[PDB]
Amino acid sequence: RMTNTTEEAFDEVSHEWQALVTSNPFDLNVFNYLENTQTSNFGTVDNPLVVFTSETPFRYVGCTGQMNEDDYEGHELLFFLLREGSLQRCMGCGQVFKLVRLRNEYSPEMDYYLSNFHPYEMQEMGESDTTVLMSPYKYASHYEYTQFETPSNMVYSMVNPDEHDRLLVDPAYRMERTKALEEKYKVYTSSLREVEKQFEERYGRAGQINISKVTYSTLIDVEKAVLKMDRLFRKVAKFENRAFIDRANHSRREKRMLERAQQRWDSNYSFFTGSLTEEEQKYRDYYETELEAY
Amino acid sequence: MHDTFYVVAHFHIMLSGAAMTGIFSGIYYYFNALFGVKYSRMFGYMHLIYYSGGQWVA
Amino acid sequence: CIYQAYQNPLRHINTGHNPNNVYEDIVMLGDYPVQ
Amino acid sequence: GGFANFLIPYHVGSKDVAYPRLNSIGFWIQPCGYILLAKIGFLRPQFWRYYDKTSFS
Amino acid sequence: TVINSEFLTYLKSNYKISFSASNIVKYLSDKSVNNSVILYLRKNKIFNKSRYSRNRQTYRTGAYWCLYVNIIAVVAFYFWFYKFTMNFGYLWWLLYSLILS
Amino acid sequence: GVGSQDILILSVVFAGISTTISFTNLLITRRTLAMPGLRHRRVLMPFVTISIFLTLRMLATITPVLGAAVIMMAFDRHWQTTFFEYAYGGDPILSQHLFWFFGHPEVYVLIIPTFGFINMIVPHNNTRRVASKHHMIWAIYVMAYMGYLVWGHHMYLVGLDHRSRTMYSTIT
Amino acid sequence: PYTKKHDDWVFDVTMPSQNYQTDLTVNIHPENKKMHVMKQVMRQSYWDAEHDMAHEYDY
Amino acid sequence: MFRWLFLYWYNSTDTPSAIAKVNLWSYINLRLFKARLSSSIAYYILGLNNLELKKLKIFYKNTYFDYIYLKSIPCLFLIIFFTNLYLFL
Amino acid sequence: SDPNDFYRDAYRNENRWIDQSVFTPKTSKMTHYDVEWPKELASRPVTKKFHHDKGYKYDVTTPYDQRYNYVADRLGHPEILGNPFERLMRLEGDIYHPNYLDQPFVKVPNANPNASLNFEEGEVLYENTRLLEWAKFWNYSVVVGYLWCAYFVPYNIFFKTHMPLEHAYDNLFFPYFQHTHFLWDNNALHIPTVGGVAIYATYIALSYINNIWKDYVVRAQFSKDKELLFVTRVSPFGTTEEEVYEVAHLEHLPPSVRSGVKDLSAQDADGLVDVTCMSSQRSLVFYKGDQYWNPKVYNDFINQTSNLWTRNYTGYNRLEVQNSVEQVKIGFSH
Amino acid sequence: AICLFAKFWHFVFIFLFWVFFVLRINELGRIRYPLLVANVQNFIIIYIMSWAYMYPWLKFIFRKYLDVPYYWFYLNGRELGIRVFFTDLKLFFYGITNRLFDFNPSSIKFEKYPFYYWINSSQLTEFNQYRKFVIRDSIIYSLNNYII
Amino acid sequence: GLLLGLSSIYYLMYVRLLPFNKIIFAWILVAMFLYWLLSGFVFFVKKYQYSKFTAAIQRFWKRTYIIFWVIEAGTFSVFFYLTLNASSEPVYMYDQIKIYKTHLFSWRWFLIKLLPSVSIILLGYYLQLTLKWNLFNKQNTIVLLITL
Amino acid sequence: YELFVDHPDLAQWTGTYPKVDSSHGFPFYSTYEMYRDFQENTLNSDGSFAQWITLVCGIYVIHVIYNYMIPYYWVSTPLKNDEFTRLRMKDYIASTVLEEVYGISYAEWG
Amino acid sequence: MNRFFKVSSKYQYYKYLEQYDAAFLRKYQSETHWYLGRRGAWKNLVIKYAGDHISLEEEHNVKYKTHLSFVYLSYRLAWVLFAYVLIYNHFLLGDIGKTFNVGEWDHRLKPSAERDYPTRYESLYILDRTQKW
Amino acid sequence: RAGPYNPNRYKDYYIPRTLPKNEEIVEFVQSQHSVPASPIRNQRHINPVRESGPLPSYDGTYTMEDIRAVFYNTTVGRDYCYCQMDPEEIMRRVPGITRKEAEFITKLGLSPQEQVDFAYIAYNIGLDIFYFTNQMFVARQVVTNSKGEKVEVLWNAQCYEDIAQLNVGFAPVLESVDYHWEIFLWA
Ligand SMILES: [Cu+2]
Ligand SMILES: [Mg+2]
Ligand SMILES: [Zn+2]
Ligand SMILES: [Zn+2]
Repeated sequence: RMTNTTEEAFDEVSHEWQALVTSNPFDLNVFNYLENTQTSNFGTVDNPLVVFTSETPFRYVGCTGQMNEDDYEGHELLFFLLREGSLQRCMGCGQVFKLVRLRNEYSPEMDYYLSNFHPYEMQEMGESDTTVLMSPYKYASHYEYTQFETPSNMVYSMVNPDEHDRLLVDPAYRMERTKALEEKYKVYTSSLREVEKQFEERYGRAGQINISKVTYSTLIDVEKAVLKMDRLFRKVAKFENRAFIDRANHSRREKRMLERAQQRWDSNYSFFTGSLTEEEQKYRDYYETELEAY
Repeated sequence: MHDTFYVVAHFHIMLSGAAMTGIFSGIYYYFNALFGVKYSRMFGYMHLIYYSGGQWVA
Repeated sequence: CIYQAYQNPLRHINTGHNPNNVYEDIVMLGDYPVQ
Repeated sequence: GGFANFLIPYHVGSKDVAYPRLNSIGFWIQPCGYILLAKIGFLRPQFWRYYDKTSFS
Repeated sequence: TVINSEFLTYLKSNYKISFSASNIVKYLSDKSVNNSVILYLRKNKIFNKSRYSRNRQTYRTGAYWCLYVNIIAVVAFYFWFYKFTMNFGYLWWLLYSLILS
Repeated sequence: GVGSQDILILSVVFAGISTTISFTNLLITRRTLAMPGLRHRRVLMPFVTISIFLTLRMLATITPVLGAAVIMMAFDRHWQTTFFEYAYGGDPILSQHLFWFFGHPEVYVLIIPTFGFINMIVPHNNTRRVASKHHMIWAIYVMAYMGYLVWGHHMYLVGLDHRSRTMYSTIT
Repeated sequence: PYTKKHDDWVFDVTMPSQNYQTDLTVNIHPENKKMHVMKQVMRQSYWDAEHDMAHEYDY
Repeated sequence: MFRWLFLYWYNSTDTPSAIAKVNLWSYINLRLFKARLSSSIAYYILGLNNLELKKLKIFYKNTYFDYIYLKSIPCLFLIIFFTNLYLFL
Repeated sequence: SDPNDFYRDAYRNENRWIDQSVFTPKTSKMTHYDVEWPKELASRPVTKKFHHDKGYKYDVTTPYDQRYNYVADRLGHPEILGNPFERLMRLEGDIYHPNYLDQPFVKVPNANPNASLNFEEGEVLYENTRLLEWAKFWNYSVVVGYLWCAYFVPYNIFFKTHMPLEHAYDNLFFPYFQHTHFLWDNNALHIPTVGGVAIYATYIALSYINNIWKDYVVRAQFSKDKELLFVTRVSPFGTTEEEVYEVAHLEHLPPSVRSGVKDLSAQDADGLVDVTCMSSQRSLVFYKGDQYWNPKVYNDFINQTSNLWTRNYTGYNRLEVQNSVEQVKIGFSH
Repeated sequence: AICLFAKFWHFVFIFLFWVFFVLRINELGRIRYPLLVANVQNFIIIYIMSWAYMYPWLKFIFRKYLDVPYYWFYLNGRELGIRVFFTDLKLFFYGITNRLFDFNPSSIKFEKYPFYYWINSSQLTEFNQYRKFVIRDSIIYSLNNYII
Repeated sequence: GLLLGLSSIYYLMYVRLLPFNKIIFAWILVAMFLYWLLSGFVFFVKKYQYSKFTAAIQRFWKRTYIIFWVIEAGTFSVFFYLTLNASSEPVYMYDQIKIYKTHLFSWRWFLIKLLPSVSIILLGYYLQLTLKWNLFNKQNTIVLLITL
Repeated sequence: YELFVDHPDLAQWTGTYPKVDSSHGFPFYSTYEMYRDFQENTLNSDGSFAQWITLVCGIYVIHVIYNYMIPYYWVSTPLKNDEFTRLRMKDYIASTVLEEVYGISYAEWG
Repeated sequence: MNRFFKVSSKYQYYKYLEQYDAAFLRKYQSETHWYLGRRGAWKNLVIKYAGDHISLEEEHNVKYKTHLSFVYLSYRLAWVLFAYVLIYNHFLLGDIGKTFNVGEWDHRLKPSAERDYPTRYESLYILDRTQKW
Repeated sequence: RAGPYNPNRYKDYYIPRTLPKNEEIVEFVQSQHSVPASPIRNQRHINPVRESGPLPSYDGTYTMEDIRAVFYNTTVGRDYCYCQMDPEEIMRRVPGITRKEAEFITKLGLSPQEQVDFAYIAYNIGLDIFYFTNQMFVARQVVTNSKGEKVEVLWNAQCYEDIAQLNVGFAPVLESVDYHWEIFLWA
């Protein structure tokens, strides 16, 4: 349901994905939902109401005064065309609003107003599996439901446009870049782990876990069961995909398995003690040399 | 008086008078943005005079 | 675009999209890019 | 047509209309009804005039 | 990954951790990192400053469809309700213009 | 006879289609394309625009009924379904009631925008706040809601049940 | 967009530009204003179609 | 992962500018999945030296149905007694 | 973690003058972004012919001869050159617009086969002739069924009787009557609608049958160098259609759901195995059986298609997880 | 009939949408989840429109419930809604149990005689049939004479 | 397809003895309208093919579909409302048969008649679940069956 | 507060104003515009006149509903037992609405 | 860890597959990247570039755009018809008989209509049709 | 007419063209945990001050009662009022007002009470009484924030909820001459 951006996003999907992945203010300002914007404080001389605009000289704005609990609006709706450059005080409200010209960069100035924009919603992003839930009781409540799963193993990296073209036409360059990015991600993860260890050493743990002994025992058992089930599933998958994984000795293994099962399922019933089953016995017979080591 | 000249007058004065007068008012109220030039005072006054009188006269 | 070449032919596969008298398709009517 | 198209972009503060193609379609389509409803008084299935001796033709 | 003790000591002497790392990746594990896919995204100049995409400025197809609907409606209504068909012969100049076009 | 009646019916059908198109184009923007601050507080918008939205909703209400009535009238005119013949079940009162259900709301929606235009014109000329903006908006909405119950007012002489006539007169 | 300033604070027509606030020997006579040049209103702009035809042209 | 939004913005080492230093942004650091409120009542009062965030939690909502059955006995008995009295009277 | 206490030490009204001090951190220098990024930006070429209203001074044109020449694929793409019929039709396609072909940063792939490629044929790897007969039978059956159930029955049922079918009156509670075709649709919009529907349905049926039958492999022959395998599949008209595939393109891989391996068609001994030519994202469905394949070359074809179906698809065991990936050595060279 | 004609037109529109989607998908070679969901929704809407002939079936229960006057008006004075629901649940359970594990009424019947079910009025029928059923009885007798 | 369509058109024209000039005019107008609608849809598809699929675009398309369905369903709702409280003659003497004219169609054939639409819906659901795991060529059979 | 923290959209549909205490200085994670129309068009709010007129009309409508249609839907076919009595009861239930008769009590005024 | 064994083709560009783990390739050419794995996306870039320009709004299919002859004929016919309709409805409503012709078609079951005559060739022939049922 | 131009046909450098070194990444991560990060914007008022300056005193140079005497004497004639007052008196009325400003105030044409009120307002709010009221900025003001910076605020023109009626201009004029076809050209 999440689009494969490396093959799809060109300009608009590119901007939307970049916003959803990096939260750049202008990028966020590119895709802010028209339904609601983060509410800021009243515009003072020392604390101007910061109205951001993505590198646009002017922007229309209305002045409603100081909103009250009794009435959603404080003053009459007076609209003004605020221009970039200096603070403007709506006279009826005395409201000092300051225009901010957002430039596409990664400067600390952008980090200054990073909290002034509500995060973009991930519900509407990506492909949907249902047109619209035609329930009048859920008309304006819940977003569209999906039948497929959304992968969460994605790590996105920006690319220079022309360079991206070079990735699209040169598979070898794509492979080399992917390997380098994986190495960089591994290095960053190791650095984060080291930083966390150093912070713990210099500060100590935030506290102890407020958990019950029964829950702790259940968690330990669950971890053990997860490991056992993973091992069993791995063995089952290895047995099932025997033909394609190895092809040379596949004939010998298949013949040995058939011969062994012939004298185990015919002319003799098989009493199985423990969790060993017929499939498990056949798998052990197939890769007999494999299990002899580990 | 059902279905008579009284009903005809009621309908006309409610529609031809009020609605068209308000339409003309909004036209004059937003003459600049729609046309780009200032209105003509004398002819506009003449229109507002003759149109308002004609509705009552009819 | 009569007597004034506003459009460029090299970027247009089918010249003649607008009524004009100063244009002619690079791909001639008897032309055929072959392999 | 006039008031909504002129003001909704300004008063509601929205970029163009919700369906600009539909707005243009309606703007270009009103003339058909305008003409049709205005020709009924002069056009009738009984085309011949009262003095037109339709018997000859 | 593997990190050398000499580099670790040099970094510790050069930088002392005074704040924690807010990145969620700090909580990641090595197997989870090994189960990750790298993605690419072209970065270029931005032109459409709206949540919706940029739209064209002309629909000649829409205009023509509206005109054709109007003409068809007029003709059909004349031929059905008034049972009349247009005598296109009178407008000889208009017919000549249409033919020449 | 065949002629002006059929032509008018077809024109009414076309007008209904065009009105549906216009209403969709208008209402879709107000629900979706509203600015960051004008999402729900309709009191902020100008009176003319508020009247426009309310009349658009009102038109979206009665347009399907008008279209169905026109279709039924056309079927009676051209297929003889006896949808108005008192002989075998039909009744002209049904057609009159349908037309009136389209009738009074049409005039009410038509006269609504002019009030908003006058209210917008007056405030700028006098450089003063409106008298009661919320009260006027609520009154316009209530008048629109009430217009859907004055159907029998224009057909008082049709001879409906005395209870229906009394209810219609009281609502009027 | 237009960016030409054409009007500013103008005095010395009916109110002298000098400072005679506390000048008992000076009296201002607003009825004796000297004639000035009539400033006609800004005539509506005429489109330079050619350039506009180039500005609105589409390739 | 944060509980008080202020602390979330206290000293952020994972700013996008910082993220620009490596150009590798995993989906695990999505802002919409970063922090959320605790859905409990929270009032900021004027403390003796600085504002203090008092936490009002009206009713705990982990009740086992048995407890619901524990309290319902008196009301049911009163209802039965009232019905029997109104029948006898 | 007493949050109130944190606030009592976090936002003090005294330090307001220094509270909102946006400071560029004095972090460690990164040569990639602090050195290389500036100089590369500093070397930006400039031009003096920017579009007056729309251009930019740094908007320099990229030479096509400087664009990365296509080396990704060793086979031509005639879609770039189009088809003469289209030229004869003067059709406006998106793969023949020269501007759309004028890629600014890259060089378009060659529309003709690469000069290195030799078009000589080699030896047949697999063959299945009766597949043509089976496909012809299936297509003929489909066509005959469509004609019968769609035309022959409708022709008689609508134009050769006056009594409707029992299916016509089972749902309607109306008095019985007869039907005739001479008093219906006087303004005959139904005629053009029926004609268009029939034409489009026949075209869609033909195209869908061709697409369905176009994935199987009917005849195969590896080239002399086995680089370009020439394969004849089923054509839309029931004939054969010849194409070529690059050796590196084909592969056989585990399905995306590892649990679906047991439910795979190739799991059977007489099944089907799909070779996926990744270059064109095409599929050749060979019959997984020994009789159809040629003994001489099969192993090589097996060695050329089995690359991803390794132990990694099953995972790493306890003793194997230690060697899952290449170790990253950092800091041992400073 | 008008409703059915409208349903036919809507079905035509939905079929045209489906055909256009199929043609575009064949042209493209890769399916779009939005297009698939839209086609599924259109098909669902058509299926919902399909069950329209059941107006008499829907009219029965609603008109039966609409005929009841107020209980406090004292015309019948019986209000047994929930009582009917519960008692009928129990009775239906008992009836299903009887139909499952008890003696089942036989359904075998004669199937090869001409007009064997055409029974005329007689002393075994009390002759209390429809007042105009004499013609039917005479026709049945004549047909029995023919088939004898 | 062209042969069959042309033959059908010619046969219908010959059967109806249609006037060629008026028929051609009507056909040209209808073709123009249909071609314009199809061209608009194709243009939208081509524009949305790449670098146009925003969440706003998806929401707008879903809203447009929903609005079209709601607008379509409106007239049928009015027709059903008129049909439920349908008019008739006086039941006292004029129209006595209305008490017995329930016109209730037995559901015993409704399920058998309606089964094809349910089968199509089920096939559509299966295809929607299968698209994430299947290939374009592998899913063609479902499309063909749905079309048939 | 719990509902608003959980599903803000529903809160907007409920017209509940943002209950999150924004005194911390950091803007809230999800702000929204309130739709107080339900809280306004009520007999205890600015829509007091509108709601009162609506309630009066509904009471007038409810009287028509309870005394004109449902009884007409009760008896439909000729009856053997007291058909005249049932019809008289049905008609008198509707033909004696006070609004049609109450004038005569104060008649000298007119 | 499973490493790629060998490559047998001639173009050395294919040798890039010899330095990547199979899973990596499966990561970069299958599952999510199956539709784009080991394929030079010339068509994707071409389609995006074509979609970016302001091309002719008239299109026929996803492969090819609308027919120029059809577009020109439709536009000319629409303009001429609109002009004729406007002129007639605004100026030529005085003597409709002079400006309008009477003609219509009747149901094939019904007898031929008296006004069901061929347009523009009335002074030469008379038409009749046999009914059917 | 300039020929067609494709902004996507030119290369742009919005990101570095090379990947960083592993040691450099490690050093950057180590440094990132060693120095405090720059704060994000907080919309909490630190120490609010009276925006229109100190409130009028009960008694003093200009009590609020004098202001209460202004609303009843408000008038807008068709000509300027030659009732110019002695600037020193205005300077006496408003301690801290620049004499020339009074000379500018006395040349405004308002009655002496209104002139004194305007002078007091300008002295309290620091309004620049020499800036012309134009379409771009209706008024200009100078202030000194809590950060101590001398900042300028351009009080711009507004509209009565009718943006279409608002004269959107970019010149210091009063006429509405420009008619931009696109209300939001940048969407
Ligand atoms: Cu009325
Ligand atoms: Mg009347
Ligand atoms: Zn204000
Ligand atoms: Zn919901």
